[PDB]
Amino acid sequence: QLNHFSDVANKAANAAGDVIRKYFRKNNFDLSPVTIADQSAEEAMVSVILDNFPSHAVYGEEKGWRCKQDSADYVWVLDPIDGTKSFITGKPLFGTLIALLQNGTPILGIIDQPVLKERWIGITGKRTTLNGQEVSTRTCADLSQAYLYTTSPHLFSGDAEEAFIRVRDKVKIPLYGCDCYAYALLSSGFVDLVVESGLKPYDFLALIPVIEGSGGVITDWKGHQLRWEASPLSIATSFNVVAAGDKQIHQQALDSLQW
Amino acid sequence: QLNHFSDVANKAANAAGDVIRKYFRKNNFDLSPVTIADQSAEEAMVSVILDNFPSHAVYGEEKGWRCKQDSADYVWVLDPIDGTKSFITGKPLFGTLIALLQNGTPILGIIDQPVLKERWIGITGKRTTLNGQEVSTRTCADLSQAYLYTTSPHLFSGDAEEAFIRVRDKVKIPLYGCDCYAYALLSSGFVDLVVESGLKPYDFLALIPVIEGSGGVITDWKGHQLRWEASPLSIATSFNVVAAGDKQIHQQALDSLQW
Ligand SMILES: N[C@H](CO)Cc1c[nH]c[nH+]1
Ligand SMILES: N[C@H](CO)Cc1c[nH]c[nH+]1
Ligand SMILES: [Cl-]
Ligand SMILES: [Cl-]
Repeated sequence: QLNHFSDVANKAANAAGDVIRKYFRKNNFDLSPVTIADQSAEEAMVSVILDNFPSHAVYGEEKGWRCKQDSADYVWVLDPIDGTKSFITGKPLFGTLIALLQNGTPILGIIDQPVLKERWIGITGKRTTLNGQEVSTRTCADLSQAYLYTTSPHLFSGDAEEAFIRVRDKVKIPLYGCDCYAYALLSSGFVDLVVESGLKPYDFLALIPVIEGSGGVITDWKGHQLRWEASPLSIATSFNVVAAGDKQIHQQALDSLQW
Repeated sequence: QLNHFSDVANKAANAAGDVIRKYFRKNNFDLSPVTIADQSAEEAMVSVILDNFPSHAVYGEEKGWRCKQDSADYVWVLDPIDGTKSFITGKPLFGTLIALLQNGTPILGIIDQPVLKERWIGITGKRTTLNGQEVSTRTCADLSQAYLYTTSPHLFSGDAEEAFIRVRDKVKIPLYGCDCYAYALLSSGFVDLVVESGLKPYDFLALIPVIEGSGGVITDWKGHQLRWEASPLSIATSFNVVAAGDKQIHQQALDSLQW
């Protein structure tokens, strides 16, 4: 069953990537391609998921929870295009995110960059892979040595901005720009810390098996389990995320955030 | 002669890309690959340039001006890896920059992304191309509608920070992260404005023919010609750059910068 879930997840990603490639870089003139692409890619992923698993649920931004039954043990939580600003501006560092949750816990995550043809797959029980090769996070001696990413300086509001700044000022260097891709880099051992505020569950659940299966750590800003039980009544509110390659760095970050 | 300059520039870029690909993503463990790569790639570019053009000069960050004669009409100004933070962190949006200057004016520029296999070529007299296909900037109705990039919020010091903020607050959205790649996106019509402070000449001269040959505008923050006459005594100081797809946007930006 678990290899069947992986095979179907890969089929979904293959379909989404062809759709997305059709619309990327079409907008260089003075519904938009990104909206069509998101919708069409989601439909292509859902269609193959539900053909293979009619008892499963799906969850996406626009349509919410959908299931032919009142309830489901298995829920696919999808974002065809995480990083729509990158997509719209022609930058190939957006990703397609696919998570499969069993009783609310992610058991499979994919980060797919269809232009670069890079696919990270996290599966509970397995080491994370990139294009079929195992990857690992790296150690990092101290927060002062850590390479930090976040999408944008402007995506922190209120007290979260002050907390971010506390961590930001302590790392080796803060870098910006690319949504889920930074977490993929962390999982491959090229980034030490990612700290973001205001992620919806379809933009973080796929990250969890990827990072954890690479040896990293990902929690909310209090260090609690990042969790969202997709259900008919779950609310897609936004969460604060901190991911690290090294658990000691993670703790240092938590101590600076003071959330 | 001009097609010979283009052929040799492409040979140089082909050599640099193979060198860089050898060292990219080797640093996922707990002289570095980026330093070796930069040095080796520069040497590979210089070696083919000077074999083809022994009367020419070359200019690079580490070695400065080099020429077998006291003077040269033609000077190649190179940066093997613009975006070393991206390179070090495994992000494939650094670029190799090659500029050829005749009497101090760029006549050829290349932006090469060797992982993505994307090459923008600007040649005076020709429309800019990406992988051999002509590209163009796009129009933009007003600064309020403009997509803006800059590498980092932290790369503005002093009065330049205040000037940046004046423009930043007026655009549709400010985005971050990727060095020369944003200028390539502008030249292809996917970005409207790029505003940066503190670029060395080896990181902007190649941009000029690329952007101008796409229909865009690139100047210093006073709207003056961005120029650096590479010579035995030229100082590689840093410059402020503003590039736009549309000349009306460019003017609006200048008016906000108030430099
Ligand atoms: N990838 C996320 C959704 O586009 C970016 C983000 C960061 N913080 C809040 N939102
Ligand atoms: N690509 C440039 C050199 O890495 C980035 C930069 C922006 N402003 C100052 N420096
Ligand atoms: Cl089923
Ligand atoms: Cl010669």
